[PDB]
Amino acid sequence: ETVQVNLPVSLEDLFVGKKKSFKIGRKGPHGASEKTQIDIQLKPGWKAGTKITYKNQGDYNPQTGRRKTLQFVIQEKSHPNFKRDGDDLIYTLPLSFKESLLGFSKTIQTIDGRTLPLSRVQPVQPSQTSTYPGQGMPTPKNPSQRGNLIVKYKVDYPISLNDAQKRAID
Amino acid sequence: ETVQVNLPVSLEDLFVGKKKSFKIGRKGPHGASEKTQIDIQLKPGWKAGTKITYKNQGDYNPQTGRRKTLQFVIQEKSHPNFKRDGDDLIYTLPLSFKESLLGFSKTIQTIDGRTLPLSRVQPVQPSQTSTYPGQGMPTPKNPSQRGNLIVKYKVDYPISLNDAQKRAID
Repeated sequence: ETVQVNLPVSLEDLFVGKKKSFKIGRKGPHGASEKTQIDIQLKPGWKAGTKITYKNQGDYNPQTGRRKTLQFVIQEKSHPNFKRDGDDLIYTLPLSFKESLLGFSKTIQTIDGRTLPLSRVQPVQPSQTSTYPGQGMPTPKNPSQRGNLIVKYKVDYPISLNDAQKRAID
Repeated sequence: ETVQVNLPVSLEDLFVGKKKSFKIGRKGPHGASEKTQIDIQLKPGWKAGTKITYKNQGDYNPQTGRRKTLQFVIQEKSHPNFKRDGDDLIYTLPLSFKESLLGFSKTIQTIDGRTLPLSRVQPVQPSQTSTYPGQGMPTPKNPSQRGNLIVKYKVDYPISLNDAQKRAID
């Protein structure tokens, strides 16, 4: 029997191939409650659903002095900015009605640590997506290669254009 | 129709004329989602806004088996130290109240890889700029030639000169 444990990690962790270390409870011999240490070396670009089984290290008993195997399944914690899709990251930029039409100068924190400025002088199509090649997650195969970054905009609209407001528009 | 994609690169990349390689998504034939590989050979000294169109390689359809052309526009990622202005690099040196007046011995990492020591024995005018010819970006025309380097200083001031402090000054 295998035991599947969900392993919550951050996009930051598997972007750099971070190392996870924690303890898990397991039923030991002679009615005991033990806690085994586990260290998982995440590889840059690792995805959700990827497994890492640790043979015999769980509960105790195939009617013979042994333990169930543990199988960790990488799950990625929600990121306040980035949503992951394969090799790349999708980010939603909150624009204001004004800058959605006039243009904007924004600077956001990428996934590696550097900062990427998002600039635009032309009106932005609310349902439009802009793509920044190479700013996504590293590709598991060749971590040297990164997916892209997709930016979406959440153009905030005026709830009640007052009087004066309710005019110019036309 | 042309598709303009912002290509984020580093000052380090276009200083050496680095090679960029990545994949971009494109709608293929028969309702398909493809990803085309692109390799761009940046020339030393390349600037922001410079384009590199790849004829027919994007989405699919001038109502006839063809693809939209892709146009990459070089954008330069923000550098933690250098700000670029034409052919040269502007760098801000954090000085301390003491060294802003007394003098300093600093060593910073240039854009090529070598190290340039910044030294001074005299008080530094807070709004002053020092110029180091040839330490900027290579000139696209003759990469052998480099722009200059401008150093600015961010002289940190004492927030509350305590008692004793609040005296000597005068």
